Amino acid sequence: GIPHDHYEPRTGIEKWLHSRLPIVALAYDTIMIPTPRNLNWMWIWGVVLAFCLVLQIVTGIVLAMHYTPHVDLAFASVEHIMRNVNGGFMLRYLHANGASLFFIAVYLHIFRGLYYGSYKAPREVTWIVGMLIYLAMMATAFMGYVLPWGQMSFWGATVITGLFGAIPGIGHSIQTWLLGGPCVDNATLNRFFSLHYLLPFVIAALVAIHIWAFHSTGNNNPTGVEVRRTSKAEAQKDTVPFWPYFIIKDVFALAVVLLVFFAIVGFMPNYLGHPDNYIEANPLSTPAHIVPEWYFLPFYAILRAFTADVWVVQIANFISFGIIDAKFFGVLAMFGAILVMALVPWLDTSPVRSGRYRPMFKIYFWLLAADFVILTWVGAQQTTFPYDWISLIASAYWFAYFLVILPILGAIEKPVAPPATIEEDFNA
Amino acid sequence: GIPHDHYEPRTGIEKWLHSRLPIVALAYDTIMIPTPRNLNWMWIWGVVLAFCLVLQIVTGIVLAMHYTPHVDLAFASVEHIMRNVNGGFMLRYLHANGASLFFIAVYLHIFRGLYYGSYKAPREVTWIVGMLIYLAMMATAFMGYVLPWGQMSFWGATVITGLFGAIPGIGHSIQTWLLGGPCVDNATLNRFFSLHYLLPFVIAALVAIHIWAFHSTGNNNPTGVEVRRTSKAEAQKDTVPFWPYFIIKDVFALAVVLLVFFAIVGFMPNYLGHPDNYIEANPLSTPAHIVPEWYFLPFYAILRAFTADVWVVQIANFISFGIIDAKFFGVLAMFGAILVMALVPWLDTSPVRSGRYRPMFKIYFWLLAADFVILTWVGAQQTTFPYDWISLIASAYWFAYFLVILPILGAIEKPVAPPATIEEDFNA
Amino acid sequence: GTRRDFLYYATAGAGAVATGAAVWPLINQMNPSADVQALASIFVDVSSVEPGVQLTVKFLGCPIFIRRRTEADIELGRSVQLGQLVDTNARNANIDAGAEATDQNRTLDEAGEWLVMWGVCTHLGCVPIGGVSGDFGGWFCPCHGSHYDSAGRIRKGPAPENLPIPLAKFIDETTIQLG
Amino acid sequence: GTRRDFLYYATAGAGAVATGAAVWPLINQMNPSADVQALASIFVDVSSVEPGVQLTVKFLGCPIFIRRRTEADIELGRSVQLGQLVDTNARNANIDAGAEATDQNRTLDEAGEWLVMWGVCTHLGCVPIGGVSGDFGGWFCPCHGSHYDSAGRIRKGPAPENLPIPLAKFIDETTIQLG
Amino acid sequence: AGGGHVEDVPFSFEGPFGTFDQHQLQRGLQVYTEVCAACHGMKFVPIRSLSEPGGPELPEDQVRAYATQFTVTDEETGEDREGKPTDHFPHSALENAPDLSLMAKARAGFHGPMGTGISQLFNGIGGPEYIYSVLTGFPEEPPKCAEGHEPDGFYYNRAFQNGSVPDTCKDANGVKTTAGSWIAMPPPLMDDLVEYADGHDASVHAMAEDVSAFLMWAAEPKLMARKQAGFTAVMFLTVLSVLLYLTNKRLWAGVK
Amino acid sequence: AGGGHVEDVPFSFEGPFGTFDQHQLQRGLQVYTEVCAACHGMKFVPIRSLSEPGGPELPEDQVRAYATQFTVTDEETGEDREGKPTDHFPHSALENAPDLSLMAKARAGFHGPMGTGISQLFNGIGGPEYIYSVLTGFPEEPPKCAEGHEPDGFYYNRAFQNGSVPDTCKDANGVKTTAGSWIAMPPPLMDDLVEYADGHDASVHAMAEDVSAFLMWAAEPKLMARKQAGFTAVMFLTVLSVLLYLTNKRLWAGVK
Ligand code: HEM
Ligand code: HEM
Ligand code: HEM
Ligand code: HEM
Ligand SMILES: C/C=C(C)/C=C/C=C/[C@H](OC)[C@@H](C)[C@@H](OC)[C@@H](C)CCc1oc2c(O)c(OC)cc(OC)c2c(=O)c1C
Ligand SMILES: C/C=C(C)/C=C/C=C/[C@H](OC)[C@@H](C)[C@@H](OC)[C@@H](C)CCc1oc2c(O)c(OC)cc(OC)c2c(=O)c1C
Ligand SMILES: CCCCCC(=O)OC[C@H](COP(=O)([O-])OCCN)OC(=O)CCCCC
Ligand SMILES: CCCCCCCCO[C@@H]1O[C@H](CO)[C@@H](O)[C@H](O)[C@H]1O
Ligand SMILES: CCCCCCCCO[C@@H]1O[C@H](CO)[C@@H](O)[C@H](O)[C@H]1O
Ligand code: FES
Ligand code: FES
Ligand SMILES: [Sr+2]
Repeated sequence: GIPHDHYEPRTGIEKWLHSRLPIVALAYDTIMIPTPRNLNWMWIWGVVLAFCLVLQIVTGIVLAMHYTPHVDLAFASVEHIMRNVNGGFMLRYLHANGASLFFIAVYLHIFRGLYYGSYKAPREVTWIVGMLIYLAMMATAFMGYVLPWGQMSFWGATVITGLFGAIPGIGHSIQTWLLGGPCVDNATLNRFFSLHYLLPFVIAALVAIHIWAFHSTGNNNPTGVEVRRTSKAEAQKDTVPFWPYFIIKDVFALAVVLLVFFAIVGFMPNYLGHPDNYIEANPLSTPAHIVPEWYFLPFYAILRAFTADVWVVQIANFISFGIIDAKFFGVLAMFGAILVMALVPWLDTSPVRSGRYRPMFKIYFWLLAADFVILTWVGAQQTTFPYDWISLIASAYWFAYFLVILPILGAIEKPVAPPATIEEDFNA
Repeated sequence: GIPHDHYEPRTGIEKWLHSRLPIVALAYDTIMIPTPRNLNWMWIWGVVLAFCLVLQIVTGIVLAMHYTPHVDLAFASVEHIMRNVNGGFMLRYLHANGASLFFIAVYLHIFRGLYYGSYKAPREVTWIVGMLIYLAMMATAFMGYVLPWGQMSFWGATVITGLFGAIPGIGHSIQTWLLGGPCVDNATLNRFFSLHYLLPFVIAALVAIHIWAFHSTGNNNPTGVEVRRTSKAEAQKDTVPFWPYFIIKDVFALAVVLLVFFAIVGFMPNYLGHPDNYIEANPLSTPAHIVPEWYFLPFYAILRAFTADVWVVQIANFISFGIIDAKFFGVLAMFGAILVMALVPWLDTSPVRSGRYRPMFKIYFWLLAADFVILTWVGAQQTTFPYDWISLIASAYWFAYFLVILPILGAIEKPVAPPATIEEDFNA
Repeated sequence: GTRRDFLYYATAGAGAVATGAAVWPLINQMNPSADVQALASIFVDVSSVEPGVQLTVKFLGCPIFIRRRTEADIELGRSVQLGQLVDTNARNANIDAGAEATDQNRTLDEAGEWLVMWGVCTHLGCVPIGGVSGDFGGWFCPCHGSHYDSAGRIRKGPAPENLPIPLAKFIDETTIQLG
Repeated sequence: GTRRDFLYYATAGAGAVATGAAVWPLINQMNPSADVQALASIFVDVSSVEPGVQLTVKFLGCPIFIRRRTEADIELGRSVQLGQLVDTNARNANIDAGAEATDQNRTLDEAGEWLVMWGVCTHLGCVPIGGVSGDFGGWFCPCHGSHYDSAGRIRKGPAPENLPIPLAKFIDETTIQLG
Repeated sequence: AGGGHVEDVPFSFEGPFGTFDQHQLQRGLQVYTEVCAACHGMKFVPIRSLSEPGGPELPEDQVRAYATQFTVTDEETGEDREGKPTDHFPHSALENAPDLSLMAKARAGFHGPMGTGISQLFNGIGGPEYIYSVLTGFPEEPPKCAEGHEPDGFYYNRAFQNGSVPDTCKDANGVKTTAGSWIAMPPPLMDDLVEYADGHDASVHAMAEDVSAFLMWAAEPKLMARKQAGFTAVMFLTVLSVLLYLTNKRLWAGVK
Repeated sequence: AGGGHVEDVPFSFEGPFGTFDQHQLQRGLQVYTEVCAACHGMKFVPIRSLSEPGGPELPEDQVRAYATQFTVTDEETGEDREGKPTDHFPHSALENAPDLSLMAKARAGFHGPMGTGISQLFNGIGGPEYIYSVLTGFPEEPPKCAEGHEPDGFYYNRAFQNGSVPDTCKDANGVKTTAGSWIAMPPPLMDDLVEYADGHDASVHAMAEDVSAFLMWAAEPKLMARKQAGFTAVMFLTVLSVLLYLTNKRLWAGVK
């Protein structure tokens, strides 16, 4: 896509292979892509996510060599890993805390894109592929959390399969089909294990298209100004090759991220966990302090904010003749919050790519970022006053940002002029 | 790199998508590759193999939702599938017999290549990738057979992990590492399940490279004469586009293959199985009539043919100061039989591609095909006289074919003239 | 004419049917297996239950609450008027489907002492906490904050309906047959 | 000069060490876990074993054969000369590692009545069939056709060595301690 | 050891259109309960499956009454109780009596010729034939070579091939001369040992075939469903293959 | 329910360089065996782990003698026998006494502020502090609001938050007034209830801290190994990060 020099076989082994299968040529053109010179530290989270996916897979596969997906043995088999398997305690904590690191990385990755307009044309496909990866990660992470068969494991599985029971008409059928019976039991544990194994490979396939997508268009940069393509001379002044300049910066950033991550795993591996999952699943009692995994809290807070008392719920119930009650409304709101984020390329009507040059946009974006942290915090609180209102106000702003502010902003805002080229911004 | 027409976006959705991610362009240029007009019915086994990998994966994932990899529960959980799970009896038999269909297809696939010289230059990479897939299939099929935890399951796992114990010096360390203990127990069952799940995805990844390899060079044809590449005019007289002409022909052949396959599974699902695997694993006794899965029999016959009495074994032991005894010799011979087949592009010194025009080669090739059937048959017999000799003669010819006949044949044979072009052979 | 056009339809139509016949068993295998569908009934010993105690029992892989209600619980339940309930249906398998959610239609006996119901929150399936919990002297579901009253009727939160009452009847003075 | 050349070596060297430290625990987790390494000893009641009976017992997840040999078995074992054996080592943990495979050095007692050994074929680990099987009045392994004699010594087939004899000793008249 | 000869019984369930005889399976269940159950268990067969379609199909009230005769240890309680339909048949009461759940598939009665496997391709695996042959193959007199050498507690059986054999019954190479060998199972059947309600004959021949059919269903309860699926799948792919043949042929007409 | 106050005990194992005190773990094991074991089990702790490094590290002969006191039902034999080191501690003798294997990790003593989790980030989860607080938090007199309303068979504990509370101990919104609530565990400790061999003091304070440390080790036996790995990984990645910084810096010099 970008003008650049191509591969040429030099060794006799290379000349032989290149004339049969140009796999070395493909690795060369991939790793040597001209990348904008002016990428800042927010462009590292792609490599961090890639490492996480590899970390989870290899630690996951290893854990599966010692784990038993059976209700009488699942919890005991995890303690067998922790106590008896060579290094099992560390591999378990790496897989568990690795999921947390995985989700810290996506949220920074996503909000980076939302700020710099990395979802705007010609990058819609990259964004949509990203959203599919994100759904798979959550579904994958959900099923992983069920496997230890603790109290949070068992009752989270009941609730999350219950979401599908809220669908009118067919909901109860889908729920029984997912459950394999009337209630969460052994049949559910066995199938979640198989699907927890499968989905990371589907994520890997999506990541390949994800990587293919932004290689076709080229990486965005903080200015939103595209690389000049009229000649190799000025394309090279806007860019440097990905390897070595940006490989090493990413590997460096990764080493710092992993330095912190291994300190957590080594010295506070349970901080981001829920203590109640060290209690064996008891199907006859729900813990009083049940709370989702922290990376689920914003969407959990959104779902439970919409009770029967909420005015908009009562309108929905009336207009829908009772079909959309508080139960189904909250499920729609939760999945709807994810859907509107997927539709953001067609809701943001501004032609300016980078939010750096959009004065009004900056205000509402940082409110959304603050809102996301707030949503995480209220998710762990009780549903009493004032948290019930904080979650309604927070939920309201999330939908308003994508559905109201962004369409309106693109037809009112007066943006500042961006630089002429990437080179100008880099030298500055 | 055959001359052909390229993709052009037509729909508005295609113009939109093609400028962001040219996945439709890639599928078009892939599915419309000009393929030689004169392919015969021996070119279908590639598509059958592709179907099998998909069949095994989807039936595997489904079976994995109800199977428990634990020695106290594995066998019972398989009977639960057979008796209680909706359609479980059919999904189990499809997965088991599907492995047999998978291996029938590779052997026809391999011998097709061996006859028509599909391994000769420029197709070396395709052949080696095929060989890697073949090794992965055997390792995958081996671990699958262990999962039911029948008598054949348990003792096959003991024997096949024992192969690695025969390596001097490091053999016992590797064996203990594979076993997870001194002998075959639960730790082994748990890890074979994880690896049985993983490897089919590696095969799928290898198959993608496998497909990439022969798309770069173009398919071989029965004449061994390459497609004319000097112009589109004469490339089209030698070829027709893969879709529809060869898609439909493959789907047709597949429908006929699956018709037969489903008759076996429906009406004689246990014919290709061993009845002793319906007996629970007994670690204190080996069945008298233990026999490998039919697709392993030729290599099993080779390994056990080399006893302490065999003259060539006694030479190896003397020259190697006892390092290479009958035990290790049989393992080298077994893996060596596979290795010499991988090296056949560099041992066949004849410049004529297709064996159709090699009069002497035909004789020795069909002896190898007969030898392969013979090797399969003796594998199921006792080790008493005369079967012990039949397996020595059969084993001897396998190595002679690759190491003696084929090098010699390429410097002695007087080949027949092939056709001038693919078009000439097709019209005839 | 349309003679060779029909073949390409008939071929594709047969392929679609063949695919559908193959996809359905891949879906239907996840539906309840024969051991699960072989639903079974149970008997609960009740001689040890004093007023104010809730017994929680497993039935078909889910909790069933058998509470011997106190005098206060019964009085509160009968004092609620129909128009004050979120869900006015009794949700009671033992009587008519259209029965009203009066406290009388929520118990097995006429005296209203024995409240038998599924201990499964009608929102998303968590198990509400009893012992006179919540804001209506009944049960509190800690998962998203549903409050049930002393008859198990939904009063507050996301849950749409009253806790369902299974088929249950006293076989003798001290034994209830569930299902 | 050579100041930035040493860094690129030191950096790569540090990366290599860090990688090795990460790969080893992924390999070592498949080695025997602490429950497996906690090897344990056992005791076998033997008062019920008449001559001509083989008792097969599980020990460390593998079979151990305890055969009370008959008169014929003992006579046959002592009649074999050393030069007729495939493997001339006793393979006996209870005595010197270099001891010869005489029938006397293959039994726990001097009378040679009690043959205790691992019932694990030395070829590829199958369990040989006893009851005076094979061509040498001993055991026959059905997996690839190894024949053992009345003292468990390999005589024919692919198996390279005599069946190993574990640490074993009579604790009293009727009890053997294995390990 | 080796393979051997089995009596080729014509079972109703054999052939692509073969199906179980409902009354025969019920008779076989009666034989199993009154004779075999004393020693043999069926730990993988759920008792409730006697009601399922494609088997004995007993009314669900009868099966509930039938389950009562078994004393089952409740898992939670740990105390004994009456059996339910949801319980499996008990384990073998006799420690060395093998489980019969899958016996009709874990034994092959047809072998060869010369280990080519053509016999099984046409006659089936032959598990119920083998079972039948064992129940039938108890002769009143042993082979002449063991007139004074029978092991105590064992019995000569014509079809059993994995048993021990006296030294006087082996040839110069140690291979056994007798068609069969000595089995630890005493002859279980005898003329009119079972009183069938409908007056069906209860000769050793009939009972051996009846109980062999019952043990085949217990091993492959979904046998009839499997064949129905085979017919359906075969008819689908036959039509599809024909349609795909005409499509492929009519396409290449404009090429050759 | 909610969170509450725990006594901030200074345990040796706290802090990045914290490690178990071997003698303290031995005292805690003595307390568990002589007091807690009457009701509580530890079904996930192998008895053999008392010898493993990073714990009490008792000689293997002492551990073998210790295992003897338990009567275990052998799985194959089914008959009772003496315990081995390879057996786990028994299940809880008292049906409603929870298993203590993972108690020190399944409870959080530090909460908030306002559910932000900053307290746990600096003070840890606080499980052994919670256990200590429960063993310490049994007052002789209950709160004034329940002088004549104590449930029979229950006992007031300052730190226990999940127990029932009398109606007279709730505010106008039904929230409990008392710092804690009523627990079903009777006060297990009392001054000098255990006689330590080395003469160490056995006050309720000392025994509560000692047994809390033992229950922390039983939950996290590999605590010391985990930190060693953390240090190693951190030193590796510190060196690697520095080297990667200089490499990245010296590279971009020929660009900017
Ligand atoms: C496992 C999960 C993911 C992986 C491994 C991954 C990987 C990457 C990588 C390596 C890059 C290039 C470097 C960078 O910009 O950080 C990138 C860019 C990007 N990703 Fe992701 N990503 C993941 C998830 C997502 C998600 C969830 C979204 C959005 C919902 C997303 C949207 C984007 C966008 C918009 C870009 C910028 C592309 C450009 O600049 O042209 N990604 N991703
Ligand atoms: C994106 C990739 C993955 C994510 C986000 C993920 C997430 C998780 C999480 C959060 C848990 C719970 C851990 C705990 O409760 O302490 C878990 C458990 C588990 N996962 Fe994964 N996982 C991934 C990939 C895999 C893969 C590929 C496997 C392959 C076998 C696997 C196998 C397991 C097993 C066996 C467990 C139970 C053991 C344990 O709890 O640590 N995981 N997973
Ligand atoms: C899962 C296993 C496999 C799959 C799915 C597969 C698939 C295919 C397909 C679809 C083709 C093109 C059509 C054809 O020529 O039949 C092909 C070609 C070929 N494959 Fe495979 N194959 C597999 C295994 C193997 C193995 C085991 C070998 C050799 C040891 C091999 C070597 C070849 C060769 C030599 C060709 C001919 C390429 C050409 O004509 O240029 N493949 N394969
Ligand atoms: C190339 C791909 C595969 C091959 C050749 C293969 C082969 C086999 C074979 C021969 C068996 C023994 C079946 C029997 O004894 O009746 C088996 C068992 C099994 N396999 Fe696979 N398999 C493949 C892929 C998979 C995958 C991807 C999964 C899981 C996602 C899977 C899951 C299972 C399970 C659960 C069993 C035990 C149930 C049974 O025995 O039918 N397989 N496999
Ligand atoms: C076979 C595979 C299946 C059926 C996969 C289904 C996947 C569904 C969604 O992922 C795509 C889902 C995970 C995702 O919804 C968008 C999350 C944000 C759901 C958030 C979530 O979590 C909870 C949780 O974790 C709990 O644990 C202790 C308990 C919970 O109740 C209190 C919840 C809960 O109330 C909610 C709303
Ligand atoms: C974690 C994964 C691991 C360690 C995978 C290892 C894979 C090794 C090879 O695959 C690449 C191996 C399967 C392949 O050797 C080339 C086969 C031809 C092995 C043939 C084979 O089969 C047997 C078998 O099936 C049995 O069952 C009843 C019993 C057996 O004894 C009698 C054998 C046997 O004696 C041999 C040689
Ligand atoms: C284990 C079998 C391996 C066969 C491999 C192969 O390529 O077959 C060689 C011949 C091809 O026939 P031809 O081009 O010599 O032309 C002469 C054709 N009559 O193929 C056939 O004879 C096709 C059917 C073979 C099935 C066993
Ligand atoms: C393409 C058409 C192939 C038809 C193959 C039919 C194979 C029928 O096979 C028969 O199946 C019966 C059903 O159990 C077995 O009882 C018989 O032993 C077996 O011969
Ligand atoms: C980038 C480096 C981050 C270092 C994080 C160190 C966090 C130490 O955390 C401490 O760990 C102790 C032992 O695990 C716990 O006992 C303490 O409660 C906890 O505060
Ligand atoms: S699950 Fe019971 S209230 Fe949400
Ligand atoms: S395993 Fe005993 S002979 Fe090969
Ligand atoms: Sr502290």
